[PDB]
Formats: sequence, structure tokens, C-alpha cells
Amino acid sequence: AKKEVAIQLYSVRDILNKVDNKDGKCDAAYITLLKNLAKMGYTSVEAANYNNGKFYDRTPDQFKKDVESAGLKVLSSHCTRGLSKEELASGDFSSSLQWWDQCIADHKAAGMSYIVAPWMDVPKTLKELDTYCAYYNEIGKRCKQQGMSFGYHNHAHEFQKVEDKVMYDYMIEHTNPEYVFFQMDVYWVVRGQNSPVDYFNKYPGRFKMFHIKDHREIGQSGMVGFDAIFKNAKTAGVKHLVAEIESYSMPVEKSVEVSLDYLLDAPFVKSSYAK
Amino acid sequence: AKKEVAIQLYSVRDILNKVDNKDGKCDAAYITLLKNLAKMGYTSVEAANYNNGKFYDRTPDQFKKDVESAGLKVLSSHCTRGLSKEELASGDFSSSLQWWDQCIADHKAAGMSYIVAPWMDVPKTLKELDTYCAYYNEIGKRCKQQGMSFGYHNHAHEFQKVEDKVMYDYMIEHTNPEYVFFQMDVYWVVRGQNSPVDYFNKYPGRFKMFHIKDHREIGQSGMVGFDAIFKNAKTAGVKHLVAEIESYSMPVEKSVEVSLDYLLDAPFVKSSYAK
Ligand SMILES: O=C1[C@H](O)CO[C@@H](CO)[C@@H]1O
Ligand SMILES: O=C1[C@H](O)CO[C@@H](CO)[C@@H]1O
Ligand SMILES: [Co+2]
Ligand SMILES: [Co+2]
Repeated sequence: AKKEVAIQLYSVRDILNKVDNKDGKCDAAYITLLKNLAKMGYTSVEAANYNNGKFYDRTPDQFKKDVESAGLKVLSSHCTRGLSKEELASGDFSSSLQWWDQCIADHKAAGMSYIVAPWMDVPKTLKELDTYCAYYNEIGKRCKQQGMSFGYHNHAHEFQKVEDKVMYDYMIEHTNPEYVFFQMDVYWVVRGQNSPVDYFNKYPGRFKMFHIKDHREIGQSGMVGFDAIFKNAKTAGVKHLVAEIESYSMPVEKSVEVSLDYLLDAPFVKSSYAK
Repeated sequence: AKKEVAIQLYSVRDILNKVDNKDGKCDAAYITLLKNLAKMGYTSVEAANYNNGKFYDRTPDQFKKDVESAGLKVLSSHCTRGLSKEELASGDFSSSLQWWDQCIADHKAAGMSYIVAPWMDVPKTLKELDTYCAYYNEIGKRCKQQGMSFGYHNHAHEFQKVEDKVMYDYMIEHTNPEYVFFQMDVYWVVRGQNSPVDYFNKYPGRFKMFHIKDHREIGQSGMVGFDAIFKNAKTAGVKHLVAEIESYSMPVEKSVEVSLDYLLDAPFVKSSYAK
């Protein structure tokens, strides 16, 4: 069964952390990995390495060619830059936006459709969280001006309160839906004691990507109600699914492949969310 | 689709807490409730009220007749009695076992197949937890001598450590499988940050009943991977499913019925676990 599913490359970090694309080289193990991921049936990647204008020590144009030639789309990337104490205090985030301009140019050239902040710290005050919301709106606008969408990926910590407000809820309510979506990591929502579906119903259309992760292999633990999540996918607004596997019951590549196979065999997972 | 599913009567406590079966009466609202639960398609009940030799102010023989005449089996009951500081210190739990003798006689007469302790406190030491394990073994033996099985129902607190050992694991490892099973409340395992399936694989056959609960209606939240749980049901050793619904999106009776309908429509829920 062919379905659109991205792989978060963090899932294969054990291979990718050791590949040597420095000093003009292209590591055959890097290319082989990409080709194997396509052969498993992944349709696209989400990067988890962006540093010094490069993805896994490849220029954006190289990364594009590498991924596309393996039969994969360049879908998304996890990267962000936090605000300085200064920026937070002044609310002036010019400095940080300059970095984003370079980040965004690089992502565009790699053929990315999305850029997603993986993490932010729980701030001390709602005022700080507010500044972050404004910064994300502006990053998101710049992404759109360069053909891409910006989103925010959660763990569990966002379900805590800042002053007396749940951080996640506040972030959703104070970001412009045109410019910021939420890449809901459903596993982490459940770990954070919350209901993916209730979030979908309360903020329909904001969850344009899912991170589909589990305790180990996807769909194995009993810890994530994928069936209910997918049944409510229309309300969520999801357009792409990103599989992530960071902890394993078996060899990594095999783990990543059986994880996919869960989604391909699941009758409630449609073959595309972007038709 | 007919399947065997019990209803935990705690789910309809709002009705049952107000019914008047005192002074020789049989409340028509009580009987109607039972009949409605059968009409929804529940096949059996698990009681959540045992006090003064009675179930909802009915003698065991009356309760049996009440439930059975509505078209339901009397499957199980939630009740327990904790040990005194004395009993824990001496390790002599005669006093408590006397109560259990009466409890067990009453359960037998009601036609019960199972008796399940709903709750115990996290003890201070492994020595206390040990005494509890021995007490449960002896309760369980008495239950078997009277034709029934004793089990232990979890929330999330059992996933904490006592000295340096997870309480749940210790309880499982230090109880006799003949005499104590675990009524795994899969929702609470997941809330307690753990994997139902991993518990099944680590302690196959110990989980002879499931409590099938969710945040509100069963199967609605995204918070419980029922599909994976049920796929691994053989390893668990489950023989009966008990639906519980304690928090509602709609009127109680309707909530309880749509909760069931999730299981009846779920292809991974078999029509019986006791064939
Ligand atoms: O799921 C994960 C990790 O839990 C950490 O955050 C994300 C950043 O790449 C990643 O995909
Ligand atoms: O699920 C529940 C509650 O969460 C409390 O424990 C059980 C006792 O009847 C009940 O079925
Ligand atoms: Co993730
Ligand atoms: Co329960």
C-alpha cells in the first residue's frame, strides 16, 4: 500500500552522525541510507541537521539532489534559534531574524516546504511567551515570503502552565494561523497527559503536520491512540505525516521500516493528506 | 456485532448513587438502568458498590436476580480492605481475612466470577508491599476455594518506585499467578507513562481482565493505543473486558453506549476472550 509518510532523519541519527561529507566528500553510507529509506516506502524526509549553511555537511542544493535522486521529497526540517535575554527584554529580535533569513534561504534552496522549530524552553512569564509568539509570527511570514510554512513542534513540557495559562494553548491562541502551524507530536501530547483529539476540536486546522512517534516502534506500545487521531485528521488540518523512531526493539533500519509498515497497514491512515 | 463487554457500574454512579433500594424497596430506576445497559449490548456488569453484605442495597441473591433478569451476567466487583498499621507491622492479617470471608461468601452468592481490589496506597517500604502481596495471595486462595478469581486493579501511582523498585512490577513478581491476576487499567498505565504491551510481554498471562477506559468516551481521545493492546491480548492472557466511563461529553447513558459502540465496531476487538 503506497502512502505519503516522511521520515524524521533523527530516527537514523546513529548512521548519520558518523557519515563524513566533509572536505568535498559524499559518504556512500549517507546515499545508501537515503536510498534504503525510499525502498522501505518513505516518500519524503524531515531533516534534523542544519548547521553552517549545510544539511549533514551538504549544501542545500546538494541535499536536494541527494534526497531527490534517492526517490524522496525534501519535505521539512527541524531547526530553530532561541531569543537572547536581551531580545526578550527589549522585544527586538532583529538579530535573530537575520539568522532566520539565512536559514530560510537555505531551506528554500533545498526544496523544503516546511521549517519547524523542534523545541523551545518553558519561559518564566507570559510576557516572554508572548514575545516568542511574535517572533514565530515574523519567522513564519518570512518563510511564506520564501515559499514555505513555519511550524512549531511540541514535547510534553508545553502542557505545563506559565503564570496560570497552559503554554501550548497560549502559543496556539497568540500566533497567526497563516504563519505558524503546530506540528503536533501526538506521542508527547499523550505523555503530557492530554488529548490530541481535544486539541484538534478546540483549534481546528492548526495542526498541519503530525509527528507520528511511539515509545519504540510506531504503533507497538499501546501508548498512542492513532486510530482516534487519524479518524479526526480532517479537523486537525493535517497535510503531512512525519514518522519518528528514536528508541528501538531491533536494528535501527528494521525498526524504522516496521514503524512505517504499521502506518501502511493501518486502514485509518489515508494514502495522502495533501490531495 | 455482538461482543462480550462488561460495564463497570461506576460508570453510571450518577444514577445508582440516588436509587433507593432501602427498607425492602426495589427502585424502578435501578432495574431500568440494568435493562438499558443490556439493551445497549453490554453482556455483564462489574459492581462498584459492596457495603453491609449488599450490592446497591440488594442482597447478593437479589443482585444476581436483578442483573440476570435484565439479560446481564454478574461478572465482577471492585472492593477491597486495606491492612491496619498493626497488621502490617505484625504481618498477621487474620482480622482482615475474616472480612474477606464474608465478602467472598457474598460474592459467590451473587454469581460473581471475579473480585478485584480497586486501589491500594503506595506503601512506604518494600516490606509493607511484600505483606500486601502475601495478603493478596491468601485472599486469592480463598476466592478460588469459593469458585472465583481475585485480581488487582491499577491506576498510575503503581508505576512509581518504592525503595528502588517499581511497585507494579514488584506486585506482579511477588504474587502467585494462580491466585492473583492484574486487571490492567490500560488508560492509567499510559497516563503513568508506561506501555501496556511491554507489561504483557514481560509478564505474559497475568492480565486476565482489562479495564477499557479513556479520557472520556472510550476510543475518542487519542490517548490509548487500543489497537496495539488488543493485538497483544493473547500474550496478556485477557479473558474479559470491562468498559468504564467516568467523564462524559454527552448524557451519561449515551456516553456509555457510544463507548461500547467503539469496541463493537473495532475490528481488533474479538467477540469473546473466554472461548
Ligand atoms: O522527536 C524528536 C525528539 O524527541 C526531539 O525533538 C525533535 C527534534 O528533531 C525530534 O524529532
Ligand atoms: O476506574 C475507576 C476509578 O478510576 C477508580 O477505581 C476503580 C474502582 O471502581 C474504577 O473502576
Ligand atoms: Co517527534
Ligand atoms: Co478503571
